[PDB]
Amino acid sequence: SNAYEPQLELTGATDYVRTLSFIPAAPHLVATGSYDGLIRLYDTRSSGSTPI
Amino acid sequence: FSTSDQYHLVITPALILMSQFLEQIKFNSLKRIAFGAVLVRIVSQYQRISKRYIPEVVYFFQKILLTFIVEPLDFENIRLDSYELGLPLDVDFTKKRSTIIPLHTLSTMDTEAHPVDQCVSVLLNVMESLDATISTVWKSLPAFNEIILPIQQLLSAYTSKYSDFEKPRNILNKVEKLTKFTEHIPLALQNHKPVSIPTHAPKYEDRTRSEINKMKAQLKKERKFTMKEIRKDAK
Amino acid sequence: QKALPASLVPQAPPVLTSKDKITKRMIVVLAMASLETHKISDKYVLLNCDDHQGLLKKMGRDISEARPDITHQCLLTLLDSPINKAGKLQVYIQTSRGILIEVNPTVRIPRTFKRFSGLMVQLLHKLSIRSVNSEEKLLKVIKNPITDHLPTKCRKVTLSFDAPVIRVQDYIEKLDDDESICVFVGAMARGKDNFADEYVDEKVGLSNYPLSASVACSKFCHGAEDAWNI
Amino acid sequence: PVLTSKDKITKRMIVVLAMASLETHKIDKYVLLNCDDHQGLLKKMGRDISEARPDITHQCLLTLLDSPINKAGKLQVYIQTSRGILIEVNPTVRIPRTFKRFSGLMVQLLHKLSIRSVNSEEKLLKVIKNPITDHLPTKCRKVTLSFDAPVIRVQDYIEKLDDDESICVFVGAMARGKDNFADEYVDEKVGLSNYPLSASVACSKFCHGAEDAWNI
Amino acid sequence: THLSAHLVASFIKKLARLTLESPPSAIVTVIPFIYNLIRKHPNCMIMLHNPAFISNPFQTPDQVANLKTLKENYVDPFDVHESDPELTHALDSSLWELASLMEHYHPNVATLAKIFAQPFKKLSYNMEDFLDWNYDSLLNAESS
Amino acid sequence: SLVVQEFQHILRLLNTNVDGNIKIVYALTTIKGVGRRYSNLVCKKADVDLHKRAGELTQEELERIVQIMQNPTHYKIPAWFLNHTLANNVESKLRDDLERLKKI
Amino acid sequence: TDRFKGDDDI
Repeated sequence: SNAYEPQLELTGATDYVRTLSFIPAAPHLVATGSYDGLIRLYDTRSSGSTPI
Repeated sequence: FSTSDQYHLVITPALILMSQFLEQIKFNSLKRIAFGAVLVRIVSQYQRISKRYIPEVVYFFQKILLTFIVEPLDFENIRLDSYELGLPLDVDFTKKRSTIIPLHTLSTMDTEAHPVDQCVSVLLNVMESLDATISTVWKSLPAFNEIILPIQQLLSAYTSKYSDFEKPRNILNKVEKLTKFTEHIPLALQNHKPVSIPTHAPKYEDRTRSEINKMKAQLKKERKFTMKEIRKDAK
Repeated sequence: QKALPASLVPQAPPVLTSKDKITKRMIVVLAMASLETHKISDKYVLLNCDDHQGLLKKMGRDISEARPDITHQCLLTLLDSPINKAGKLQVYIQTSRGILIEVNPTVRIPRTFKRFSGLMVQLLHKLSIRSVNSEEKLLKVIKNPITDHLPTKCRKVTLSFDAPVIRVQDYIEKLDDDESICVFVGAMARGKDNFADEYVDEKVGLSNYPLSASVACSKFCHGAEDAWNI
Repeated sequence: PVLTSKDKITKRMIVVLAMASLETHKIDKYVLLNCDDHQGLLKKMGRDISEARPDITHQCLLTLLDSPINKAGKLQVYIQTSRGILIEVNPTVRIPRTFKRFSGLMVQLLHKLSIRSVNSEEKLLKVIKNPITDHLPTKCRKVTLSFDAPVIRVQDYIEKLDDDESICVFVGAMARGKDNFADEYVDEKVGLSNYPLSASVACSKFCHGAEDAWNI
Repeated sequence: THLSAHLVASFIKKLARLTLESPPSAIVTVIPFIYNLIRKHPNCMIMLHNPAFISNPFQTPDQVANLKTLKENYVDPFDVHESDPELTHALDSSLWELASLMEHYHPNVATLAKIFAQPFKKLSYNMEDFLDWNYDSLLNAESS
Repeated sequence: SLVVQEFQHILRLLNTNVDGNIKIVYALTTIKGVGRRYSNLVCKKADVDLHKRAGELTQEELERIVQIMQNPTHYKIPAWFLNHTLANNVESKLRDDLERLKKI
Repeated sequence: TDRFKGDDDI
């Protein structure tokens, strides 16, 4: 609906984020696979600047 | 001639010719070692007058120092030419030894009767030339740290091997005060003037086509007027 | 901790015209300017105060009133200011008679006044003046009113002497993040400061002393550049 | 108080219009060298047509004199013309707002070598001789506004100025020409924006920086 | 298309040190290569310049002093010993080697590092056009 | 972990510069004069994909297409693929005749 | 391109 600004940015990775996946049961938890390994797990109802 | 200019019609071909001489030749003889030392001297004079940088000269310093004290785990990245000529712990390091003393044809004709006095002579000649070129160029170049790092490691190898020379020690303290003085801030090359908005100029104040249009206007006006007058008279 | 943009080449910011109504900007409306065109007889010519006063008196108007030189120098300092280079203001001349004139921020004004007067008569009769590259109209006569041609979320203020003085950087930084600013600058030679009272929100002043209009525009513009970090 | 060259103590601002084109001729009366008014005249003289710009000089004087720091009385204007003649202007002058009356006033100044008003108590335009340091104050910081120089914030610069150190700025009023006119006098050079400016907006930017620095 | 910016960083830095100690024909062949890699992966412009160290006039002496503390406490973290190009911290170090090759002596080399000094205009160079350059060829070209 | 492919900007063809980021048939229509069905027939005579942009279609098939488009008679191309005095006299005449009537 | 020079002539 509000396609002008990212509703929630998500940083804290290192290099070339190219994969991500939501999780079925938790509708707020995003896993994000970077390119240096180090799969991050964020919770969106938190700050979201840092991975959980 | 004048070497300090950017481009020269005969010096820059001479520069790249002594560059090829500085690089491509093989180091099997003290004759060619002294040939390289005096080539180092002449390019050092060229840059006394011109003040630029030569990576072939810094690689040359690396090559000459390691081919003198080859006598292998510390620097295997150099691919030397002669392994036999090394100077063992027999140096006299006396101050009254033979200096650089360039007598060119005489030295190059009696080089193959090579004494350790002449080996230490050409060594100290390269040492003084390296000190002068460092002091005029290397401290001013920005990459100075990683430029001088292999030279500094070879010098520390010299000191740990011998611990009797003095000019290496003084060059160590000089490059030490240089690396303590310099700040080594990373690059800022890509930062530009923001361009302005473009500007434009306004505009203010065919004869055959003009005459055609004027005659068409004349024909229209007089034809319409004559028709109106005809119809007035007829009514 | 923050990546670079992929493109770091410098590119020209887009010219702000009256078609676009979103981007935050500054608008200067040189109001009550004196640009009348007369016909002498074989030729038309713009009214100037100094040179032609017997026939100005034959009209019966004021030689004190008919002065376009101050609008000329206002236009010079405005379109030479750095914020015009950054592409963040545009100007409108509101003639005393009632014309609206939109001036694009890209135009290069001739600086000698006879060339400027020829430009002005060609504009006020032909209604449009195109660039020498001829793909765009720089000086466009447009239709009243200025509220019909302004940005939607704007603030309209007058430059009056009797209003309490404020600091222009303070006012501009007090403005919102997309609330543009439009300053009404009295381009009269000498007169009252109450012509745009149905247009504006409030009046402001910039010094305890009166100013030339070019100096007032320069003060407001440099405060704006200081605020928006140019 | 009205500032003059005789006082060389109080904190003040001095502007120098370098190489400002103020040239005259007699055709059968006098005339100023206007770039647009005559071109075959300049081609007869051999002088370059795109140099004589008293209009730019007039713009600079108008903006500077109507600036509020001039009304507060904290500056003085010196014009070093292209031919090597120094012109002194006091902060009590109401310059003509028309280029024609400005032209007549300049040519009458050049042919009278002095200008005094009908009040006649003290002069307004003084023709005096190079160099300029004889009439500069004592503790003068000398800067030239050049484009190739690094950019500065005028607020930080006037803050970093000393307590009683007067400030002198040099702007070139020529159309085309390099900024090496006054290196023999000047201490340093600064720039004002990443965009090339003009004379009027340069002196206006500097006078507004000085105004906000000294809280006028 | 599956290469890490750390990988391109490691190869750029190693080739930079080889330029620091390299003959000039190798320089001619290698600096269009660094241009092409930075063109492909535009994220190495941080090592070509870290703009966190650029000081604006329009900011507080607080941030100026922060910049001063960062400038004094900065230390180059690059490792040349490590074989692993994903573990060499080559993404936090600049090209002072290429600043020196900007201050090379040869004129064509000086221009081909002014191409680094200038903004990144174009995208390809035809390294097979910049590749065939030897001493004899450049001598004949300079003589002709 | 590498993959590898099998690009060029605006190209010139017979005193006419043609772009790259659009399809081939519209490229041949921006070639000055010739038509859409002619471009279709040239492309499907070259036997290429009709959806590819001009950055593709490597130089051998490019010169093939240029040769076909320059020498159409060798490729059976059908022919539907190519591409004040009296005013002054009458003014004077009618004027002086009706002038004479106006006088009489 | 143009920067503080006035304009051309005919």
